[PDB]
Order: sequence, then C-alpha cells, then structure tokens
Amino acid sequence: AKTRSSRAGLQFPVGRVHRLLRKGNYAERVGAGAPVYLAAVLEYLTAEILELAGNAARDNKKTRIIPRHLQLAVRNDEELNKLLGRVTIAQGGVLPNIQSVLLPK
Amino acid sequence: TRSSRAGLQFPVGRVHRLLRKGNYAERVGAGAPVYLAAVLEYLTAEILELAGNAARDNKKTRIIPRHLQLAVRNDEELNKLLGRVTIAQGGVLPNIQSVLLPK
Amino acid sequence: NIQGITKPAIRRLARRGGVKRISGLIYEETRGVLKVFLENVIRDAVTYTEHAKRKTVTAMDVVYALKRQGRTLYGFGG
Amino acid sequence: KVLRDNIQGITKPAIRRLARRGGVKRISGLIYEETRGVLKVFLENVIRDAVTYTEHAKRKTVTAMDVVYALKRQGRTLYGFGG
Amino acid sequence: HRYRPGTVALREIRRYQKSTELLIRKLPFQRLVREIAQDFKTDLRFQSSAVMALQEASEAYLVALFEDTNLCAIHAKRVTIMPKDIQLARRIRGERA
Amino acid sequence: PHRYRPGTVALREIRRYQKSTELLIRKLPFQRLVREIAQDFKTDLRFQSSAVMALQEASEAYLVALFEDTNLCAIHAKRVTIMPKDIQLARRIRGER
Amino acid sequence: TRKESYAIYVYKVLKQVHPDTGISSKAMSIMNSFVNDVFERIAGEASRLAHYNKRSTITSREIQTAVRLLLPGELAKHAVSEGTKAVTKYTSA
Amino acid sequence: KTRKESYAIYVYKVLKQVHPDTGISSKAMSIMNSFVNDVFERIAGEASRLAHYNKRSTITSREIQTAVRLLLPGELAKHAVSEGTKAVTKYTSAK
DNA sequence: AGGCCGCTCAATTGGTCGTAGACAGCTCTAGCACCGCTTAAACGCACGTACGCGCTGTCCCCCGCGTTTTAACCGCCAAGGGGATTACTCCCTAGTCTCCAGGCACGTGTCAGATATATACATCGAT
DNA sequence: ATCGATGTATATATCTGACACGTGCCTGGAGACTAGGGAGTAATCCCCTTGGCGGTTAAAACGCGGGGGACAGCGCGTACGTGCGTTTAAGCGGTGCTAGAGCTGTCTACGACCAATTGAGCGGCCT
Repeated sequence: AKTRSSRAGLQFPVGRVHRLLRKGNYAERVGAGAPVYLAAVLEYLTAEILELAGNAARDNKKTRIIPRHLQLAVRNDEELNKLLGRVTIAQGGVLPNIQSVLLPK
Repeated sequence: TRSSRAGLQFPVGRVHRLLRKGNYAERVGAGAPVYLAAVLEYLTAEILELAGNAARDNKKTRIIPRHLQLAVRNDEELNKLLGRVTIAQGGVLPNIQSVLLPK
Repeated sequence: NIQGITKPAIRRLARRGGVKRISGLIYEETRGVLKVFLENVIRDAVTYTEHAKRKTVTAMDVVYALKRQGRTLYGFGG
Repeated sequence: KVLRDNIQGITKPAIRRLARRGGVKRISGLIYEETRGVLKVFLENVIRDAVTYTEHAKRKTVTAMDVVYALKRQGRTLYGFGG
Repeated sequence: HRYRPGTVALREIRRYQKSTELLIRKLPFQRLVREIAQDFKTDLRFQSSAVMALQEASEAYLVALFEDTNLCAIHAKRVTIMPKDIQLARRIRGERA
Repeated sequence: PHRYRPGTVALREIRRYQKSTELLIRKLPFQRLVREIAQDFKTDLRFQSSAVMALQEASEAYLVALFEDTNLCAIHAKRVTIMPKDIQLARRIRGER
Repeated sequence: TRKESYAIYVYKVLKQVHPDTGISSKAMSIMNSFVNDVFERIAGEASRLAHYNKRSTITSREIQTAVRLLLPGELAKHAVSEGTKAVTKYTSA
Repeated sequence: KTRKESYAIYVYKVLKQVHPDTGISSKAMSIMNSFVNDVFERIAGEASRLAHYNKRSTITSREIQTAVRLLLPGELAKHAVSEGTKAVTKYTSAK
C-alpha cells in the first residue's frame, strides 16, 4: 500500500488532487486531510450517478451507456436534478411529458 | 506617494497590497493597481454625481440611501450592472400599470 | 408563530407591488413562501456561524448566506 | 465572402420541431419572427464574449473552450466539450 | 362621503411606493426568526442587525414576488391576484419544480 | 379518402420528437449565421468545428426551455395556441432584457 | 504532449458498480466535465471559508463545511459520512 | 480595539470634487463601501481566472483591461478603459 | 456628520537575484475551398373546421366605515455570557533530493448496435 | 358499432466503425529530512445581549351593507392543420492547399525580499 489512495481505500487519486489544490491558487497552504476527504466525496458522487445510469441503460435493453441514459438518470432523481439544475448535457434530449389539457377527451 | 504620480484620489498602495495578499496569482504586475484604482474611482464618481443630482432634485442637501436607489434604477447601464443587488432602505420606484389606472 | 404576519401587513406589501385587488386565499400562500425562504437563509447562516465556533449569529453570516443565493445586500458592513 | 440576412435559414419547420419537443400542440403564425429575434439576441450575447476570449490570447481562431467559458459566464454550463 | 372601491387602493399604492419604511411589525418577526432557528441549533443568540438584515431581505423578496404575481394576473385578463398566479410566477422563476 | 382529425398528428409528432435526441436545425445555415454574427466583432476569424457544435447545442436547449415556459403561460390564460405575448411574459418573468 | 483525465478511475468505479456494462466516449467526456465542475465548486467554497475566518490553511473541516453547504440533504449526509470514513482509514494506517 | 479599513475618506474627496456644497450620511457611505468592495472582488476574480486560463502566473494591466471589458456594459467599459489607460501612461511617464 | 487632534503602522525608496516570458524558427495538423451527385426536406396551394373572441346575465365575496380591544413601542434598570485581544510554544506543512512505477500515446482485433425491410398489432375515423 | 387506412414496435441479417486490451517509456508521485511560523491553548476585560417593570396609544380584529368583478353560456368567423405535388439545396465523398496553433532555445528585462524611514489614515471627541 504505497499510494495514498490504497491506504485510504479509494479509487480516485489522492496525489493528483493534492497537486491540483496546491497549484490552483486557493490558499497559501493545504492540509494533509483535504485531498483524501475530497477524493472520497468525488468518488461517491461518481458512483451514485453511474448506478442510476446503468439501471436506465438496462431498462432499454442496451449494454453501453450513452448521454441519453445519463440525462434520464439525472433528471429522474430529485436531488441530482436539484444539484445540476442549470447544466446542459449534449445529445441528452428532454424528459418525455405532456400536459393533461392537451390530451384527447 | 504613487497616487500623486497618477493623479488619483484612491490609494494605489492599498489596492496593490489587497491584490498581493488576496490569493489571485503568484505575482502581480507593476501597473495593475493603478489601472484598477482608476476604474474604481471613475465608477464611484459617476455614482456620486448621479446621486447628488437626485438629492438636489428632491430639495435636500445630503444624500440618503433613497437617492442612491433612485440614481441606480433610473440609469440603464448602472441598473443592468447592479441588477441583482438590494440597497437597504432604498424603496421602490413609483409606477402603476396602465390597466390599473382609474377611468 | 407564522400568524404574527397579519393580513394588513401582507396587504401593505402587496400595495407596494402595485396590486389593486386581492383574493381571500393569498395570505396562506404568502405565509408558506415566506416561511420557506426564511428556513433556507437561516439554515445557511447557522452553518456559517457554527463553522466559526461561535454561539451568536452576526450580520456578516446573513450577508454571506444571502450572497450565496444571488441576493447581494448592501448597507450592513459588506 | 460577404454574409447578409442568414437568419431566415432557420426555417419554419425547424421552429415547429423545436416547439414540438417542448410540448406545444398549436402554434400561432407570428411565433417565427419572435423566435428569430430571440435567437439573434442570444447568439450576439455569447459570440461577443467568445471573441473577447479569443482576442486576449493573441489567437486568430475561436476554439471550443472559449465558447464553454463564455457560457459559464452567463450561468449556462455545458457538459461534453471539455472541462 | 363613501368612496367607490378601487380609488382608495390606488391611494395606498401611491402612499407606499413613495416611502422606504418597514411594513412588518418587528417583535412578531423576531419571534418567528428565533422559532425557525431553534430547529437547527438550540440556544442561539442573535445580533439586532442580523434580524434587521433578515427583515430587509424578506420584505424585498415579497415585494418582487408580488410584482411578478400582479403581472401574471393581468396576463389572464383579471384584476384580482389568486394563488394560481403566485404558483405560475414561482414556477417560471425556477423556485418551485 | 382518409383524413386524420386535427390534433392527432400533432400529438404523434410531440411523442416522436420527445423520444429522440438529434439536433433539429440544419447545420450549414446555422454555421453561416454564426459567421455572419461574428463578422461584426473581429475581421478574418476562424472557427473550430466543435465550437459551432457547442453553439448549436446551447441554442437548441435554450429555445426548448423557452418554449416550455411559453406553453405554461398559454395554458394559464385558458388557451391552447401559443402567441407572442406568452413569450414576452415568460422572458419578462425570467428576468431577460 | 500529455493530457490529464479521469477516464481510468471512472472505468474502475463503473466496473465495481456494473461489472457487465460499458460506456461510450461521449458519456466519459460528460463524466470528466462533471468531476471538474464539482471539484471547482467545492474548492471555491473552501477557499472563501478560509478567507472569511482569516486562516492560511485549507483543512478537511473547510471541505466538510463546503460539502455541507453545497450538497442537498441526504446526498450531503452520505458524502460527509464517506469522507469521514476515508479520513479515519487513512489516519489509522 | 479593531482597526477596520474603509474607503470613507476617498469617497468624501470624490464627492467634494464633483459636488462641493453637498454632504452625505453614514448609511449612504456604508452602501458606497459595500459597492466598492463588490466591484473590486468581481474585477479581481475575473482577472485571476483569465490569467489561469492562459497559463500565465502574473496579473498585468492587460488582464485587468480584458476583465473590465468582460464585466462592464459597453459605454461604461469604454470610459473606464480610457480612464485606466490614461492613468497608467501618466504614471509611467512620471517618476 | 463635518472637522480636528495622535500617533503608529503600512506605504515609499533602493538594491540584488532569480526566472517568466518575449522573440525567433520550424514542423505539421486542421480549417477552407471546389467539384459532382442523390435525394431528403422545404415551398406553395386549397379546404374545412375547431378554437379564439366578444357579449350577456347572475351571484358572490371583496371593500369601506365605525367600534372595541390588545399588545407593540418606549423608557429605565440589572446582570452576566461570550466575543475580542494577548502571550507562549509546539507540531505541521513547505522545500529539497532521490528513485521508481503508474498512466498516456500508439496499435490492433472483433462485436454490439444502426439500416433495410416484411409484419402482427394499435389506433383513429366514416358510414 | 365492424371495418378500412395508416402508424408503430418487433425478428432478423449484416456490416461496420468504435470499444477495449497490450506494450513501451517518461514524467510525476512516494519516501526521508530539516527548519520556521501558523494556530491551538489558556487568561483577561468589558461590551452587548437577555430579561423584567409599567404607560399611552397605534394598530389589529370584528361586523355589516352594497356594488363591482369573476365566471358560465352562447354564437360566429377567422386562422391554423392536413395532405399533395414541385423546387431547392443540404449532406456525402473525395481532393488539394496553406494559414496558424504549437513546441523548442535563449536571453533580457521585470517582480519578489528585505532594511530603514515617514506621514496618511483610522480612532475618538466636538458642534
């Protein structure tokens, strides 16, 4: 367990995040626990989105994930939609809905 | 001082210190504080002269927040710049819609 | 309680907005929206206060919480 | 070559398809000019920032990251063209 | 004499678009603020200027919302504002989903 | 012969175009319009293809959102047909000059 | 030259989540943009929080409060728990 | 005690420069201080972001000028650029 | 709030050193332009019908005025919590050198999904 | 209300252009060490927040009578949707050319650090 990620039990790189924090002009100094905490949070969010995207892809009998599945996963979940409410996804489309008054009677 | 060389009223040294300490870049060029101070002084002079004109229009001798609000809202460019800003005790401009006006 | 926001106060707030005639069911809706807005801003302000290890909510905490939501406020030591 | 009055290249059926994606069931005949004006204003607002970013770098081609930064500037983030 | 309805309303419209005072009573607002804040952390103290800033922001927000609501009400060929107008304004602005 | 009553093909098109993800405007006219707009700012400019593609994506998303708001405004006034005043009200409430 | 990316880590996480699923190139571009955006937001809040209290260091406490400010309720709770668990594991070993 | 900093004296000087026989209250002065700080942070942040985009480690007057052009509206930006360039060249000429 | 007294701490001046970048050269990817061809999509026309719009009647529910009441605003007094400041020291991060392996560019095989298209099934509309 | 016209998701071949595995290697991350200063800790002071008392009186609550406005219903006529035939130019696939983004080398001028000095501006009281 030489790499810091293996020590912390993560998949994302602790060292790269540390380097970016240092050479990003955020503070004079960076502590030793900020990269680990931030890498854990980023990995959690990525896994959370990918789970829903994979479920949506499996719903349509497809093996690979395309931007449509990412759009559907983000816009069907309340808090993921709230986080990314002002974000545009290329080739994502729109969520299918129709207002009631326009439906035939 | 460096303010008299450029003929300014704002402090060049204070702006230089704020830019240096403010965590914006590794190094700060020599002419940045002068340019920035000149821009700030121009903007505040414009605001003040509009507010003073508004104050004299109301037959008063000193500027209150209402005068600043009126000056900002009546000027299109400054209203666009300070469009998401609320001035405390500033009130609103008097306007009633045409359909609401009495017949 | 939310009932301290009386009907005439809401009528005055509406009259500044130019509203001429008001339905009877506006007051509950206004109380609901005001309560939601206050909860959001106060939650942010208390977070800012608790980070600094203080027990008093200052004016700068409110200013920062408002600036966070794109509602910049001038006149309180900004 | 000189380009003039290319706004009409945004044809009526394109506007109707954009409206149908938005859920619109019935469209008036005066919508198309309004939409063209709105689009022209939006493009003029974005391209100015993009060209400013291009001119700062002493560069003669407008790249994708200039457009992405410009869109970020009006609070209109876009994913898929670089970060 | 007896005023025909709609002229007094314009009178307070003119009166209240001319001033800059606060329109909500101060003690009820302060009690409401403390009661709301009790849910996040108990035994909290407040500077007076903090409560004044909260009141200023709340009044500005409500006045702007009422302006948008009146605009919506005029759009539907009415004179009275209704809850549906508030809902439509808040939906277009992006607050309510 | 056979003729569908009005309003059916409109719903069919709505379903079809909400199902897909393609771009809805032709490419060459949009590229030509972008170059025409940019001529007014700096002379002899060159564009990467991905830049024009990003511009098209953003424009289409913006127009679709505006049309959704316009439909809401139209329904508010007890109509089915969208009109320019609906667009004006939506843009005014959203805060656009 | 060298261009940095998060493609390998995203692929590792995906293979942990769905072992029998692939991903396109465009979807991975969207993933890179999303990771960069969230990183920038959290780092900006941490910097502002450090500056407000007149401190020269960004610690994990600033990161925790930035996460608590940005993310919504259940998402923020789970993110805070994950970060604390990771820091505890790192410090213990 | 605490030694707070403010732009009260410079604002007062500018006011007496443009309006000799006029005063100003404390509330308006505090609003002015808030406005000055707001614009300073906006300009400085945009300039730092511009410098970071192009792989430069320094902030010169070129970055400040471009940030001013990006943030202010047309005629206001033109006048501000004119004033800043005039001040910069006057400072350079003098020593 | 405009003005004046006090002084102390941040702005001014000058010199040295290290390096960020301005400039010049050179290679090569990608943007621009032209040609022909096929057909997908835009244009124009005519008809019918369904929805936008004006008018009218009713009923209801908002507004204005007067009376009673209730609790907000004000002034004064008492007490203590906790915010701001100061001093000391210690341990945590920056900076340096060494060394090594994880990740990026180029190369390549093969397989999940986009077309073409015939078809059972859904759905709508006229007699 | 059966039935005819038209649209829709489905089964399958195929065929490909992109997804995923391999290998070389260089550039950045891991490991050990020192040295200084940021901040964690404890004490002290006093400012400002919380609490309570009583007064006058401004504003909220209640009730009633009356008219203005919201809403349902009716009828008409205009503007939009549908389908069909014709015209247009967009998209595809090549080719060739060259401007300009990009990398390498250097050497020059500019900004950071530091020591000493001073007067400009923040704090406090006045009219």
